[PDB]
Formats: sequence, C-alpha cells, structure tokens
Amino acid sequence: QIPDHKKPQYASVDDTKTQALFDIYDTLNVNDKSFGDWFGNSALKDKTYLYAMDLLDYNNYLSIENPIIKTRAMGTYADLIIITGSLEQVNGYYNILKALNKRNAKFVLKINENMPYAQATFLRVPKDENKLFEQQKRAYFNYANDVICRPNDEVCSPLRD
Amino acid sequence: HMDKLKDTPFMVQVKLPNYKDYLLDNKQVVLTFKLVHHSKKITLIGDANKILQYKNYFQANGARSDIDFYLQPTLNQKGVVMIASNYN
Repeated sequence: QIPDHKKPQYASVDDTKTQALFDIYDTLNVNDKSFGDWFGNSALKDKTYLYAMDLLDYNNYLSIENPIIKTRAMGTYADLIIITGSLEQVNGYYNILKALNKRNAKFVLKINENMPYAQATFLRVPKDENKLFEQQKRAYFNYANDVICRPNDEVCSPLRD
Repeated sequence: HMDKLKDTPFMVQVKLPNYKDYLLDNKQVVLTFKLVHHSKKITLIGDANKILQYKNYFQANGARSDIDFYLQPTLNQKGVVMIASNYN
C-alpha cells in the first residue's frame, strides 16, 4: 500500500546515538507505535480517569485525525515551519501554528495558488551558535532532497526552492 | 502533544485540511485520540452501525487489541457516545 521509499524512516544525523525521524511523504500514521510514542503524552498514561464525549461524525473524523494529531505534536516543537499553498490557507495556518508553537519557530510561507490544500513542513534540529543553527537546517534540507526525495516526487517541492 | 521522545530530531511533512475545518474540529479530534490512545476500557453507545465502524478504526489492525471495547446498539439516537476509562 505505501511504497517503501515513502515509509517514515530514522537516520543517524551525527555520531550521537539519537537518530532523527524523516517523514517527508506524510505517511507516519498517528496510531502507529512503531517509531515511538510521538503522539499522546505520558501525563495520562497511568492516570486513573473516566470521561464521556460525543464522537465526531465517523467519515469526517477519519479524514482529519492524522493531520490534526500529527500537526499538533510536530508543530508544537519545531524550530522551522514552512506552510505551502494558497494565500488564504498559509495565512490561516500561520495564525494556527504561531499560536501552537512552543519553541519560537521561524515561519516561511511559500505561496502556491494551485495547491487545493496547504502543506506544512516541520523541522526540529538537535540539542556564532546562530551560524551552527543555519548549517544544520541546510543539511536536513539537503538530506531530504538528495537522499529521500525522488526527482519528480511532488510532495518534495516546498523543500527545494 | 508532549512526550519523552521530544528530545529527538524530526523532519515531517503534513498534508493539511482546510484550516477552517481544523479550527472547527481540532479540539474535539484531540480529545477522541487522547482518550482512545491511553484508555484501557472504551464503551461506544450509538447506532449499531456507527459504533462497529469506530470500534474497528480504533482497534488499528490490532495496535489496540488490548483495549476492552463494549458496544451498546441504540435506535432513536443520532451520534455516538464514547466513555473511556483508565486505571493503574
């Protein structure tokens, strides 16, 4: 179902044991525990609780669960956020994500008026020191273009100005 | 979302819905996920059809085969009510 180069992947970004997660193709499913507990906190893991709620309509819920959950986890902690799409949409999501982001991310809005839905790109880098930051960012964008992205893969277009 | 995996570097792209839809339903989507992800007992009350669909989506091809699901079919009721409980 998911081509093998589009599956999310870890990749040793340094001599540190901490590898970095590359989901360039938006294929990390939120319910998937394979890559660790990215989504869902441990502030509820063993808290005793009892809660009752009205479920959203099922089809509606299905089609927004992954984007909304993934955005909320990733976009809270990123240091660089790119929003790609129509002016109407990148604006709408800049206000959503400026609010959400807890790490003073830099925002870049890439306007593409042919994109019927916006696309966010979330980068978080490990750990003068401002020059280091810039070089790290350039290496992640290179590792995604050269290594992970196929030449004509269209999801990758906001990574390669 | 807030985890001890937030020491870890990442680079993730997301294909977003219409931001007006995000605004309208993000808070409730987060509840639902928060509650099924961590819960040990889920109870679903609603139309016999809708609750079976949710029980299966929630079970994730067995990534949540450890949740104890309890279905209660109804009739004159529009919607599905979830009751999630946890315990140590």
